[PDB]
Amino acid sequence: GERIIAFQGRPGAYSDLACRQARPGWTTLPCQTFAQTIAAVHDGRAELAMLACENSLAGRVPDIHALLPEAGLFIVGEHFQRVHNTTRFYIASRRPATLPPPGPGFMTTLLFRVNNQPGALYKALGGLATAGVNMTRLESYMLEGSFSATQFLMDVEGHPEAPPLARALDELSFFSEQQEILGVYPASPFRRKP
Amino acid sequence: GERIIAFQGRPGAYSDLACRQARPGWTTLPCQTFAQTIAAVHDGRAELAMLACENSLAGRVPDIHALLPEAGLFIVGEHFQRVHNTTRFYIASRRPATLPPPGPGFMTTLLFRVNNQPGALYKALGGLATAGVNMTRLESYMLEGSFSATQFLMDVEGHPEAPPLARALDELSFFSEQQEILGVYPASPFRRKP
Ligand SMILES: N[C@@H](Cc1ccccc1)C(=O)O
Ligand SMILES: N[C@@H](Cc1ccccc1)C(=O)O
Repeated sequence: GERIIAFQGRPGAYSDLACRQARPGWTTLPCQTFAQTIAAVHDGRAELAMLACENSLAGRVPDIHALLPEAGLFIVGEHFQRVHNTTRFYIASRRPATLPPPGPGFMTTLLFRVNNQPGALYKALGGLATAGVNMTRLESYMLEGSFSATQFLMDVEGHPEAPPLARALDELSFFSEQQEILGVYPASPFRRKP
Repeated sequence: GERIIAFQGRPGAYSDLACRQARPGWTTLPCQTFAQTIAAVHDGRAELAMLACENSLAGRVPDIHALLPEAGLFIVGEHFQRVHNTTRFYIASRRPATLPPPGPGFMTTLLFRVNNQPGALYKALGGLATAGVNMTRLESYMLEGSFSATQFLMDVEGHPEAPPLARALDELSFFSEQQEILGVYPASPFRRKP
């Protein structure tokens, strides 16, 4: 799949344009569904997938919390497209052997679980607060067939192998289970545009 | 609109099935879009709308954070449907004159904003933890054209006029902006033994 990026939709669509902006040069592979987009990467028909993840006003985005780790994928980038509604996307590859070399400008997406008791999330976030680490996304998910715990996806500033994030995530681990890095990637300059 | 419930999708869809489960004997009103679904309730073509909100495995749901309050709607119920995957839905009406009467067995859905600074969410959740209040959903959203604050949706056990939630919500108002009760409704028996 070298230099192919899959997206959900048709040629010329906004998602196609997003691919062409985010990954110049690359050949885009239109797919009808989210599952097909992830399959193309899993199966080697494409190197990357472009997945819508947030909208500022309106939209339906795929829920990736289960499917993306099941497919063995990993987030290597983000993209913002302002159409105003702003659509944010994740860019995902097959899982790399190593994380990017640490330095400035990174963000991290992770998954973790906490139990369904008051203050459970709060205890897991305490290290981040004390370390002065800024989060930028947090979303809860039901567990199938259970209400005794909740899964979370979190986007957070920094790189997991560097301060200040590393020590803060050590504390999150103390008060959660099933901690998994779903991506490490450069934060878009869109976030700092005047 | 009396005894009519609108949903997004084609007839026969899982949302249609959810309507038949949740409101037996009601007439269902298929709508192509999310905007059309909420408009039907706003405009009086339907008394309720069935809106998908979460999936345990996978799915696409409408993002309600902006359009639902704009349409003057209020969440009066929840529903769960098992299809390997569980889909949860909100059931929304035109905003009532008064909240439901305080009593046992309620949950509350709210919106609020916090600043994009470390520990801002953590400070807002401290009161709920101190009060022994259990949350069951939390989801962040982007504000259009600003990265200085983040919008949240929260589902929490209790009724806003009854302890322990009442005092906790009062505290939350000193740690957030634009705090809004979006719904107060019975917790489904699906969370216990249905
Ligand atoms: N950035 C703020 C608010 C926030 C929390 C979590 C997700 C998104 C925003 C914080 O880290 O507390
Ligand atoms: N119920 C736990 C975990 C949780 C937090 C937020 C949303 C969903 C679950 C708490 O209140 O801390």
